[PDB]
Amino acid sequence: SELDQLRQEAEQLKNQIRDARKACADATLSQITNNIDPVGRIQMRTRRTLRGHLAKIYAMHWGTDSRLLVSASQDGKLIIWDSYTTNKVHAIPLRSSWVMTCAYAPSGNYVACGGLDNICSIYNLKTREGNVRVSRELAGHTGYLSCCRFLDDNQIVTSSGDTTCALWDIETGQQTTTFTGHTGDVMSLSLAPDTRLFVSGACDASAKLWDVREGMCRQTFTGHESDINAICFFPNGNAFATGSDDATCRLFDLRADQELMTYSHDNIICGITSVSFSKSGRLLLAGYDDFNCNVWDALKADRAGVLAGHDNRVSCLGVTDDGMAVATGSWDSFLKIWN
Amino acid sequence: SIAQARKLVEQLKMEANIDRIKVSKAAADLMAYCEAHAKEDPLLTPVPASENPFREKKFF
Amino acid sequence: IQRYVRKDGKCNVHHGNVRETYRYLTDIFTTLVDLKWRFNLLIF
Amino acid sequence: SQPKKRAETLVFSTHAVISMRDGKLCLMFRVGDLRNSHIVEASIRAKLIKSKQTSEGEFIPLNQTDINVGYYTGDDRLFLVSPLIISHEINQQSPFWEISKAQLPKEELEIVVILEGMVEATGMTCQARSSYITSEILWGYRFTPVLTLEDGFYEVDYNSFHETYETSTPSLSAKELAELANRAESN
Amino acid sequence: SQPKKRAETLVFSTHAVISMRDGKLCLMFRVGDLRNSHIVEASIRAKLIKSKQTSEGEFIPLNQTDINVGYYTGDDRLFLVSPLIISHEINQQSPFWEISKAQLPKEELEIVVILEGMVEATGMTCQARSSYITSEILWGYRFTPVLTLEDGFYEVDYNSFHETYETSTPSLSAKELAELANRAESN
Ligand SMILES: [K+]
Ligand code: NA
Ligand code: NA
Repeated sequence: SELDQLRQEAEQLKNQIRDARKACADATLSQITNNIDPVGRIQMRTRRTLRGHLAKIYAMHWGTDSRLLVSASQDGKLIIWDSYTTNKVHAIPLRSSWVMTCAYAPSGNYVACGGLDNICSIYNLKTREGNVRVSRELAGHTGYLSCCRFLDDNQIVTSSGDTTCALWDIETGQQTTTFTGHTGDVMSLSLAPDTRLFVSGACDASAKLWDVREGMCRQTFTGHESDINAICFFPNGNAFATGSDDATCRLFDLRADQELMTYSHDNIICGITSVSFSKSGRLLLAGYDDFNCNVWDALKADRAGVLAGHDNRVSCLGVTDDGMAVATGSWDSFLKIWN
Repeated sequence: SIAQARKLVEQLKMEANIDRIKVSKAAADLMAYCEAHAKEDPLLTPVPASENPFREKKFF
Repeated sequence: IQRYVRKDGKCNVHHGNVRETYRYLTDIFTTLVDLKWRFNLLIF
Repeated sequence: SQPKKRAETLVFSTHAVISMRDGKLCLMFRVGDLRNSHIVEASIRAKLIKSKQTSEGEFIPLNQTDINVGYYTGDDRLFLVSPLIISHEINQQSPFWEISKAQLPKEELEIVVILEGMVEATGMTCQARSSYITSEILWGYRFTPVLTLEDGFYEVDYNSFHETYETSTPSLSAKELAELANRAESN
Repeated sequence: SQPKKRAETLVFSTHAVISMRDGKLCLMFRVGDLRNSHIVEASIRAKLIKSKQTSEGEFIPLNQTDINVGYYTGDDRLFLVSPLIISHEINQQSPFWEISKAQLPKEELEIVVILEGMVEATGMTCQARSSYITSEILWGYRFTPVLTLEDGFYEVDYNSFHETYETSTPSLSAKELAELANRAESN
């Protein structure tokens, strides 16, 4: 008996949430946008090719200054590039090659990385005596570090294959808050621009919204039929896009608490590795396993163009804060800048 | 099972009791934001070389 | 694609940040004969 | 007088080819010497260059593993007058053991080939080098003959030195050929 | 013109390191060549120097036992452009077979490392030497990468040539690792 009440209670609770969403569902984003002029021909060209990494790149991150960026590769290096000159500002050697994520701090003072080592190493880029040495090793997780993003020089969030995310205090090396909830490995997270909340895509085929201050899960978004490897906030912070093994990108609204759109096309069977919005949020840029980055009209739901320059998988994307350029990282060990 | 069911039930209760907005508003809002900042997005508009930093031609 | 060695035999490697450059002067004979002809004939 | 200069009259074939030889799958490249004079104490060695990662985590940039080309029989010591086809038998111990025709182009590797011997006149040792990147390794091909007989002398035709032609050749890795043989002998 | 002078532009790493590589415990030192020109017929050999006493009574002052660094595969014959990490696999036949992290510093030994090849321009053979005494052998360490890619050329960063970093590494002797493996495979 006792187990039935609870199982049945769980099911009815979904319906309310189910119907409540359907109550809000009075129109489709496509129908509303049917008025707008389509985006036109989006054909960009490679303005830079960053050459240096000796093996697959797993993630890269633009700096808030829209010029410098970090990259991480199994060659064992964090390379901090000057996208303008191509000049390598820092080449940081790692203790392990199994790196999965890197993150550039907003202030340009720090940079973080971690992976199958289960540690988030924070690297000081302006050490007392002009060197690049680890300043903290954030230990606590019981699974690979899948992603991480700085809030400020003293705080950073992380996601892990141990089905949790965490809030850390760099100053003390302690884990401030544990965001449990997911029933699968957490592959990606995304920080809201006001950093008051964040979303996280996982291998339970769901994204979750988390209150940074409260340390609680607010909403859970479903729809994807497979793992989520990339998740990304819409520039206004009230909506976000996800990329999945199920060959689709999907837009979700926070306030409406549901999916608005699905971005898919036949001839696209492979997974999505990265997603990113342009400065105004009109373009959705998705990195795919077939070596391409596809550019979508985020409102209209169709392909605006495609970036073909890489010989192996596009594993990471990034649009500058000043909206001027897009970065692509690839398993062919190159990064490229598109305009 | 039991301890995880109660975990779920209690989570769903909290997701149920939240304020929601109609899609039409939510949708037109995104659309609005886009049409508002359309001017600040160089990736819709093939970038004029003067304005582009990554093209080192400039005025030439 | 980048290769390590060219078909003609030359090697695509540069030796950067040689802090102790005096060593090139220590075995001067090797540096001399390793030079381009213009530079031997010049020095000569 | 420096010997590296001799390398100019030592040629390597433009491609390496893979084809079957007396039941063994072999990687072959051809070498030649344009002069009537000799390369004394001639010898051929070959290194496979490709990056790798240890179980423990260590990335090794351009890892050199010696390719066998006669070491245990002294058939790596060449008597090189007319062109020679150097053969690497792709056996259990080969780095091409698990590489099929299918996989080859998707491998990121490079074979460095080194010919070292003494210029006959100056006792000095020369080192001629060349490389075969993954795209220059023709699967299912054979080198075109160059040798013909003339009155009192064997004549070489260097026009044909680099030329190859296609033959019937398995798409399977050397390893998979063994698996067919294991069931064939057990049948 | 004497070749020993070349040794000046041949560097040995400042330390030897011991760490795990694909399940094997290895003693590693790194070697480099500062010039664009080559060391022809390059080869690396290594000798362990420590005194000993026979069962019968004979003391042998500074007994040299060759350390294996590629002899049976010809991987001791180097193609040395960018820096190489020479690896001695510490196996049953190794003189470090019964040496644990604990015992190392209390051993009274010295590894002599010898690089011998021909200066490219003069055919003459050079011999570069160095030594690693027991205190210069870092247990549980890895060499820091030096190679990076640039447009059309691989660039070496000699600032990092001597640099090492620590990794997770057993304190046990290679022999004791085998004993764990014997029970693991038998389990
Ligand atoms: K000899
Ligand atoms: Na000849
Ligand atoms: Na060299």
